Amino acid sequence: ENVLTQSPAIMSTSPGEKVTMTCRASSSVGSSYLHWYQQKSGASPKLWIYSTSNLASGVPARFSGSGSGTSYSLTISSVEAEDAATYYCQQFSGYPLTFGSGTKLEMKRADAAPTVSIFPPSSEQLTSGGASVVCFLNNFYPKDINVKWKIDGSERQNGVLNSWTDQDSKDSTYSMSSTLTLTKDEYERHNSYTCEATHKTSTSPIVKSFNRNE
Amino acid sequence: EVQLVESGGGLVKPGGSLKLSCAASGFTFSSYAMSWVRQSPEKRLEWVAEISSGGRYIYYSDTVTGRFTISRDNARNILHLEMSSLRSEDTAMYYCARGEVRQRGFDYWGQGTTLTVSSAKTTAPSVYPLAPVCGDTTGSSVTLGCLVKGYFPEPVTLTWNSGSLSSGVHTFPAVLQSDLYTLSSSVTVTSSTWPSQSITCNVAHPASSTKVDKKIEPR
Amino acid sequence: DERETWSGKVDFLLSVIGFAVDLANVWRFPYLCYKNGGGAFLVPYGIMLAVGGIPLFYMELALGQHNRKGAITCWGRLVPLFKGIGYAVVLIAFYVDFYYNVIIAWSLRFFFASFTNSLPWTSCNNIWNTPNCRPFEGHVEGFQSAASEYFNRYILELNRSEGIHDLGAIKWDMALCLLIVYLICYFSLWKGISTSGKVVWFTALFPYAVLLILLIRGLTLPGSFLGIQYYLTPNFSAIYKAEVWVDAATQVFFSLGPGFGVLLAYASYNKYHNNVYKDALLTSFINSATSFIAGFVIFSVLGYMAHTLGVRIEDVATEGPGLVFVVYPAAIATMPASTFWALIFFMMLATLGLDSSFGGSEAIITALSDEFPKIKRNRELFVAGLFSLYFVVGLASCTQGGFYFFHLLDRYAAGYSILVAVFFEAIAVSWIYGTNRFSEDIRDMIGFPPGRYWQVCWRFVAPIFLLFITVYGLIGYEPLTYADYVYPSWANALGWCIAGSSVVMIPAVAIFKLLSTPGSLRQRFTILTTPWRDQ
Ligand SMILES: CC(C)CCC[C@@H](C)[C@H]1CC[C@H]2[C@@H]3CC=C4C[C@@H](OC(=O)CCC(=O)O)CC[C@]4(C)[C@H]3CC[C@]12C
Ligand SMILES: CC(C)CCC[C@@H](C)[C@H]1CC[C@H]2[C@@H]3CC=C4C[C@@H](O)CC[C@]4(C)[C@H]3CC[C@]12C
Ligand SMILES: OC[C@H]1O[C@H](O[C@H]2[C@H](O)[C@@H](O)[C@@H](O)O[C@@H]2CO)[C@H](O)[C@@H](O)[C@@H]1O
Ligand SMILES: OC[C@H]1O[C@H](O[C@H]2[C@H](O)[C@@H](O)[C@@H](O)O[C@@H]2CO)[C@H](O)[C@@H](O)[C@@H]1O
Ligand SMILES: *[C@@H]1O[C@H](CO)[C@@H](O)[C@H](O)[C@H]1NC(C)=O
Ligand SMILES: NCCc1ccc(O)c(O)c1
Ligand SMILES: [Cl-]
Ligand code: NA
Ligand code: NA
Ligand code: NA
Repeated sequence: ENVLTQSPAIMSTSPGEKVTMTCRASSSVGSSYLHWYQQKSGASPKLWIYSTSNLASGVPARFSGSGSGTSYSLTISSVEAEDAATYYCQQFSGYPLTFGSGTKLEMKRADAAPTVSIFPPSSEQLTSGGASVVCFLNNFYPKDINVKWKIDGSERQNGVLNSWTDQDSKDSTYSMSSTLTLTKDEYERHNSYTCEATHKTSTSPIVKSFNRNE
Repeated sequence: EVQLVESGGGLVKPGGSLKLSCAASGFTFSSYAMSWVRQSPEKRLEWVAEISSGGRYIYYSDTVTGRFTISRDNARNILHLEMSSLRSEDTAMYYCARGEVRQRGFDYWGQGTTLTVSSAKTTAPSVYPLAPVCGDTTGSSVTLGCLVKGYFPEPVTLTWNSGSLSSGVHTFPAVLQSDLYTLSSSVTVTSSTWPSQSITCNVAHPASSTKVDKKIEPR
Repeated sequence: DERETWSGKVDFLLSVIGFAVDLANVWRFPYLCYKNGGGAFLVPYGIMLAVGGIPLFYMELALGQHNRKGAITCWGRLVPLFKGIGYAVVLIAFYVDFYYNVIIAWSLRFFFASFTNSLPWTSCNNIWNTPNCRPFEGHVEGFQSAASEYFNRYILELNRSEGIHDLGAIKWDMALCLLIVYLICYFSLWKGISTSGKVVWFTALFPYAVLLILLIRGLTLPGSFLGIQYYLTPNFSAIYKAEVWVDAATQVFFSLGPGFGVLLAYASYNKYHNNVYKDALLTSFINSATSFIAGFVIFSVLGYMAHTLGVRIEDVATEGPGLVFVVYPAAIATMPASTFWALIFFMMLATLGLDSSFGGSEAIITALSDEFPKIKRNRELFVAGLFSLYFVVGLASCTQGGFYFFHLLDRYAAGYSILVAVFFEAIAVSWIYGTNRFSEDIRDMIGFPPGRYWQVCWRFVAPIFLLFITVYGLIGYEPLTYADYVYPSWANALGWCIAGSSVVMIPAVAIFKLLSTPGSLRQRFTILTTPWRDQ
C-alpha cells in the first residue's frame, strides 16, 4: 500500500495566521489523484480539495493546495476558528486506497487556569459496594494538565480514569474529568480525600479536598 | 439533496458476522461507484472496498479481503457490506462514501454506523448523582455532575433536565477500562438557580434498554 | 493470459498517428475545402468531426484497450452473437491490403524515376507521348498534360488496356516496386510491435519534415498567396447545401479509420489503466491538423501554377492520385532544384502510406493470432505467407490494365462494407452491450466515466451520422466508370461480392452461432448476449 504521512500531527493557530500542513506518500502519486478531506469533531468527513489544487463545493477561497510526486500540502491563508478540524489527505492513484495520518488543527488562545470541583462517592454507589471520588477541571488552556490524588497525606496513583473534552467551539478552552474509584471498605478506612491540579498557569498546584466526616 | 444513510452494526462476538446497508437517495445511484471507508476508535481512516456503477468491478483492502463482501442493489438503491469471521480490529465506524471519478475523490459521505467487535457482554450503566460538599456554598456559581459507570457497549445519551439547559455543561467522552465504559458530565449553573430549581441527569443506554433520570440533591 | 505491451507510449501514438495520417489527408481534404465554401467548409467538417467522427474513433480505441484482444476475439467476448462483426472488419482490412500497397509502389516508382537532372514528365517530345499532349493541365479531355501522359502512357501503360477484361502484360518494374513495398512491410511487422512500434518513428515523423520543407518552398513561390486564397476563402453559401455536409461527414469518417480493426488491435497492446481518452483526442487532432497544413502545401503550389504557368485553377485542383502523381510533380519540375523537391515529395508519399498499410495488416495478424494460437506461435511464417499471397494477386495490379483493377477494389473493398460494419459496432456496443456497461469499463480504466456527450454520440448521433453518409451516398449511386470507360455489368457485380462478403459475416456468424447453442429462442439470445467477462 502507498502510505501517506501527514505533519504536523497536531498544530495550534491564532485566527488570521497562516497555517500549512504537509502530506508525504511512500510512493509517487499523480497530482490528479490527490485529495483532501476536512472532518469536524463528531461529524463525518467532507471533500475539501481534489486533484491537488481544487476547492470542493462550499469551500472558502482562503483554502488552497499544492504539490506533486511524493509531497503535497494544504494551506489556509487566513485561519478562522470555524476551520479547527482534522484534515486528511487521500490518494485515488492506486489500490488499495489510502488516507494520510491526518492533521489536527486547533485554535490558539490566551492561557487559562482550570476551575477545580471535587465530589465524594454518592448515597447510591456506596450502598452498591463501590466508592468513586470525582474531580472536574474545567475551562483551561493549554490542553496539557496534570492531576494528582491524595488520600490522607499520601499520594494515590493506581485506579484512575481521566477524560479530556474536545476543545470548545466557543471559548476555545479544554476541560478534564478524573475519577478515582476504591472499595467502600478502602473508602471508609481513610481520613480525607484530595485532588490537586498542576497547570502551566500556577507554580503551585490548585487543590481541592474534603473530609468524610463533614 | 444527496443523502447517504448507513445502518446495521452494533455488538458482535469475535468470529461472528454481520451485514451493513447504506440507503442512497438524491441522485441516480446506478451511475456512481461507492466505497466503504471505516474509522477506528483511534480515528484512523481506512478504505475497505469499492464497487462500480454496475458492480462488475470490485476492490478490497488486504486487511479485509476474503472476509468482507461488498454488494449493490440498483433497484432499491442500497449498498451492502457483508462481513464474516470478524476480528476485534474490525471495530470502527463504517462510512458509506460515494465517488465515481477517482480524480474527484469521495464527494459525499454518510453519517456512518458503528460496529463493535468484542467477546465482552452488554451491561447497563449505574448512574450516580454528584452533589458538592456542604460549605462554603459559594458562589456566585456552583457545579454539579453525573457519573455513568460500568456500561457497555457505547453509546450512551446524557442530557440535563431533558435538554433544557445546554450551557455550562461539559460531557466527557467515555473511557473503556477492562470491558466497561465510564462517563461523566458536569454542569455549572448560578447559585440562585440551585437548588431552587430542579436539576436532573438524563441517561440513556438503548443497548441495555436503560433509561434513567437522577435528580441531584445535597444529601 | 498476459499479452505484450508497447515498448513505450510514443510507440503507440506514432503508430496511431501513423495509421490515420494517410494520402487521403493530402489529396482529398484540401480539395474538399476548395470545392465547398473554402474556409467555411471547416464548419460542417468540424461539427461532423465532433459528433460523428471522434466518438467512433474514441470508441474503437477504448474497446481495443479494455478487452485486450484483437478484432475477432474482442467482438466475440463483447456480444458473441455479433462476433461476426470482428470477422467482417478483419475481412475488409484484408481486401484493402490487396490494392492499397500499389499506391506506395507507384510512389517508389516515381522516386526511382526521380534521380536525374531533367525530370522525365516535363516535356511533350518523348516516345510515350501523343500529338495531343500539352505541357500543362487543360479542361479538354482529349488533350492531356505532359505529366498526365507520363503517368498514363509510361508508368501505368493504361492506354494499352481495353478495360478490366483486358489486363495485359505484367510490368516488372512495378512488380519489383510492389515487392520492395511488401519487403519493407515484412521486416516492419516481422517481430511485432517491438520493432514495428519503432519503425513508425521514421514513417510517421518523416512526412512532417517533408511537409515543412515543401510548406516553406510553396509559400516562397510567386502566386502562392493566390493559392491560399482559393483554398481558404470563405463562402458560407456552401454550408447550406446537403452535398457539403455529406462531403464533410464522409471525409471525416474515412480519415480517422474506424472499421478495419486497426484502432482496436493497436489499443489492445496498451496498458489497461492508461488514459485512452486523452490519446483519442490528441491523435484525432493531429490527424486533422495535418490535413489542414497539407492543404497549404498543395494550394500554395497550386497557386504558383495558376499564376506563372497559365492554367485555370479548376483544372489543376483535383482529388485522388491525379493530384499527387500528375498535377503537383508538374509544378515541381518547373521550379529550381526540382530533383530535390521530387525525391522528398515522393518519399513523403511512400512514408505517408506505409504507416497505414502497417496498421491494416496488423489488424489482421493480431486478430488471427488471438483466435488461432498456431498463428500466434509463428508470426514470421504467417506474415511471410500473407504478404506472399498479397504479392501474387497484387501482380494483377501491376499489369497494364492494373489501374482498372485498382479502381475497382478501391470502390468495393469497403465503401459500404465498412459503413455497415461500423454501424453494427456502434449499435452493438451502445444497445446490445449497453452504454452503461461500456462507460463502467472506461471509468475503471481512466478513473472517470465518459461524459453524457459521448454516450449520446455513441447511442444516437453516430448511427444517424453513419446512415446519413450511406443514404445520401446511395441515392447518388452510379455504375462504376473510369474516364470514359464503363465497367461491364459483371465486374460491377463482382465488386458487390467483395463488398458483401465481409458484411454477411455479421448475420452469417449470428445465424451459425444462434443455431449452435441450445435452449429456447429467448434463452439462447441471453446466452449470446452475455459478455465474456460477465461469465
Ligand atoms: C479543423 C482543424 C484545422 C483543427 C481541429 C478541429 C477539431 C479537432 C476541433 C473542432 C471541434 C472540436 C470539438 C468541439 C466540442 C468537444 C466536446 C468536448 O467535451 C468536453 O467538454 C469534455 C467533457 C465531457 O463532455 O465529458 C470534447 C472535445 C470536443 C469533442 C472537440 C474536439 C476537437 C474539435 C473536434
Ligand atoms: C508545419 C508542420 C511541418 C508542423 C509539423 C508538426 C510536427 C513537428 C508535429 C506533428 C505531430 C507531432 C507529434 C505528435 C505525437 C507526439 C506524441 C508526444 O507524446 C511526443 C511528441 C510527438 C512525437 C509530436 C512531435 C511533434 C509532431 C511531429
Ligand atoms: O536509364 C535509361 C533511361 O531509362 C530509364 O528507365 C527507367 C525504368 O524504370 C527502367 O527501365 C529502369 O531503367 O529504371 C529507370 C528509372 O526510371 C529512365 O526512365 C530514364 O530516366 C533513363 O534515362
Ligand atoms: O517488363 C519487363 C519486360 O521487359 C521487356 O518487355 C516489356 C516492354 O519492353 C515494356 O515496354 C512493357 O510493355 O512491358 C513488357 C513486358 O514484357 C522484356 O522483353 C521482357 O522479357 C521483360 O519481362
Ligand atoms: C542525369 O544524371 C543522372 C545521374 O544519376 C543520370 O543517370 C542521367 O542519365 C542524367 N540525365 C540524362 C538525360 O542522361
Ligand atoms: N486508408 C488505408 C487504410 C488501410 C486499411 C487496411 C489495409 O490493409 C491497408 O493497407 C490500408
Ligand atoms: Cl481529413
Ligand atoms: Na488529602
Ligand atoms: Na486521415
Ligand atoms: Na499512414
